[PDB]
Amino acid sequence: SSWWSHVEMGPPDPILGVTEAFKRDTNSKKMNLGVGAYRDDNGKPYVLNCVRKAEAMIAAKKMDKEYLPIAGLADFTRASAELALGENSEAFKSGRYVTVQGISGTGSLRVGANFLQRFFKFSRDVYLPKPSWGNHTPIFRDAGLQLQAYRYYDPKTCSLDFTGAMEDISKIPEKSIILLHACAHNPTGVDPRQEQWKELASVVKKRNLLAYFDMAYQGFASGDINRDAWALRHFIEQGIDVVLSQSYAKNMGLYGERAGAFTVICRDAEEAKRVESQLKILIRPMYSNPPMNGARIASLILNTPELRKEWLVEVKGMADRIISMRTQLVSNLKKEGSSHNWQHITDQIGMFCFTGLKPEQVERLTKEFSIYMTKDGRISVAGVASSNVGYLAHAIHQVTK
Amino acid sequence: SSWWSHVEMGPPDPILGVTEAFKRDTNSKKMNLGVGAYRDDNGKPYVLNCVRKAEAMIAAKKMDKEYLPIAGLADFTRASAELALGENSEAFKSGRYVTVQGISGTGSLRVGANFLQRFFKFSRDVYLPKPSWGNHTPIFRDAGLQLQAYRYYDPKTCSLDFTGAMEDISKIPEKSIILLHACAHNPTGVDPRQEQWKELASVVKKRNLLAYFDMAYQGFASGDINRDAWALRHFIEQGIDVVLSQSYAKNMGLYGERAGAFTVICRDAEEAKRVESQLKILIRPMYSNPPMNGARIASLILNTPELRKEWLVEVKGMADRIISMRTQLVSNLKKEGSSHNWQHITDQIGMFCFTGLKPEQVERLTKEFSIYMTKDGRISVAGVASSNVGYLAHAIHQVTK
Ligand SMILES: *Cc1c(COP(=O)(O)O)cnc(C)c1O
Ligand SMILES: *Cc1c(COP(=O)(O)O)cnc(C)c1O
Repeated sequence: SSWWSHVEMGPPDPILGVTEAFKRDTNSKKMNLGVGAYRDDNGKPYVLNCVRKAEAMIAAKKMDKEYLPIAGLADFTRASAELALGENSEAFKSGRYVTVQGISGTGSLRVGANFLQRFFKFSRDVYLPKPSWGNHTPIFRDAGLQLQAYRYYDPKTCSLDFTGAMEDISKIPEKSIILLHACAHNPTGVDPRQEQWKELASVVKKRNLLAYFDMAYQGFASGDINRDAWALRHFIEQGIDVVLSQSYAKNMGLYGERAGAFTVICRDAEEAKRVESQLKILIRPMYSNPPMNGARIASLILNTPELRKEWLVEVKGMADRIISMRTQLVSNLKKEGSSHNWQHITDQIGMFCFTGLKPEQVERLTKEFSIYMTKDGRISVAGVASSNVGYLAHAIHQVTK
Repeated sequence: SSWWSHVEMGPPDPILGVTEAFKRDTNSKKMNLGVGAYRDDNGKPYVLNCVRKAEAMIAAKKMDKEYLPIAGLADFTRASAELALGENSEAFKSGRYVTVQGISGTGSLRVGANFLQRFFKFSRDVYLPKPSWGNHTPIFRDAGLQLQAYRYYDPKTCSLDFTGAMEDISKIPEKSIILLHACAHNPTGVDPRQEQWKELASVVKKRNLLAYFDMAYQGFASGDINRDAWALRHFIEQGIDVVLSQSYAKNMGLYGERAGAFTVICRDAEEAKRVESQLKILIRPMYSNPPMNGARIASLILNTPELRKEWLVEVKGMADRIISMRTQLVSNLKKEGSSHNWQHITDQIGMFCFTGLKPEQVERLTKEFSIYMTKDGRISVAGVASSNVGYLAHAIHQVTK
């Protein structure tokens, strides 16, 4: 019947827009700098070698497809917490942590979000940085929480507005919830330094806030997995009990397999067992049990010395390629005879880059060079390759000189 | 910190409670009739043959791990809609339907539930049969819907309470939501007959109710995929635009891979396009995109004539196995000299069977014969084997004589 007559067509996605437009375009010189996934030097999706190995191993075993437990694969969840906290870490050693398998980063974030909605009696506000990953808004909003914001990115220098963020944090009502990106901020690429994180911790500790870490790029950011979780660790060390979402989408390139986790740092193991129980009660009516393929794969790798050694080599290779590209892009702009400062492009970490380009410059980049990106000036370094970085440098100079 | 000091231990689950207990038992003759997943004549998990074929094909192809669209894998949703509606189905040829991939049946039901909450303006009430799958309550409840019920199962005869149901349904306020199991009712095993379905459909049309079909056993119930979907079809042919949830967990044995779909029948292809945009919007903030493994396999099977042909043979194979055990259970009861009426056991369809045993009888079975089942009298037919059906019939005789 006419049950759905009142349902309107939802707005379009800009990003998707960017991609379709890239598709039509008949310039063979076209570049898609909108891509939100890694790409190798040949502009192709990259399936890691340790992943193909883990896969063949699973195959070789004729494993069943039986339902996994609500909280996920135990070998997987433990390994995840281990990867985040560190092996000789107090939180880990004493087991006061609770880790659940989620549907990649997103579902992990979502589950935590609904956890807070249900049990965090202290507040309803979630502080997100300006700007933050697009999906962050509706996630917390649909879970039924309210959104607020703290200054983070600085448009004048395309770096961190330390002054502005401290000021804002110093003013957040005690017991509020603050969301922090562990590394490789998305979408700017701007991450605080160590001294700056020390400061941020003190104050977060001070005003007694609940820190919610979104760790979607451990290993993939600097190529060092310890280095990448420094901020998260420092926070716990300082006695701050965080909450965290992990995703294996990028670091292991497990994109569509959906492997991730959500962890809660509790006072002790007792309480952790309590928290785990409510987490299961919350998860069951959402999807019952999580998808097994991706967890099995990540598990084998973290838990099998030979594959893990190899994994570390590969992730480092991915970060190295991106870093090189950033590197090459600046050096080519100097070579084109650009007189503007482009250090931010190398100061920035991870897959995304806030170029600082204005909307009119971006329109021109599109129309004249067939370089497709979002109007915010953001670029996905993954779309850059040895074979096109020159051209790209060339076009930037041209729309900016 | 003490953030979670007020979070209490969640209450223990009973099903989990019986297998746990079943595990600790030393009786060599013990049986687990609490299992919610198919088992072979050997009490082992069964990864279908076609499934194994599908996986190596997938492996030979060297496919990537790139994200799937938010709505899922196109060949999987198309294929999935075809199987339910039927190939020369008006509704299917006309394109007036919308199918989205979910995280198995549970995930699909949840997405459905959440869509109803958002856009079904006519009512927040959801009518569940008495009884229904345990997970159905929290599903609708966490979504934000109110729960109601209708009579369905006659405890006096262990069959359908057709009168109580019709009476009850007649009375449901127009435009309310009614949840229906397509076939193989869980947990009773009680399904209406074709004639009773026409009658139910005629009242459902009348009252202008929104029917929500939960289809988690197509092909798995009778062993015939058309027959198992007759009711869903009849309602549509009756001009009833339903909503549906599908699961590939049992019919394909995809359990832990989590493959399923949610479908909405709309007035026309134009209206569907609109309903599809709102589902994507609701989905992104839940888990971004679905898990690829299960869908890949399932699509390949549905899509390759040669594997579909084998799948059919295999699923008949499974339903046949369950029919046989019910038949055997009955006949062995007769021959032990049991005088109770056990016809319900054969009249019932599916992997679950409401035996009519009383808690005190169930208790004897456990302590004395090591037969583990739930106190409500529900037995999972998958846990019965050609080599224990004999032991089962005798024990039931001893506890009921
Ligand atoms: C990629 C990303 C995630 C998680 O993505 P998934 O594919 O769901 O694992 C979470 N947060 C940020 C900031 C991301 O960039
Ligand atoms: C099995 C089942 C489902 C779906 O199970 P999933 O594992 O989530 O696919 C839904 N409804 C009923 C009544 C079932 O028995």
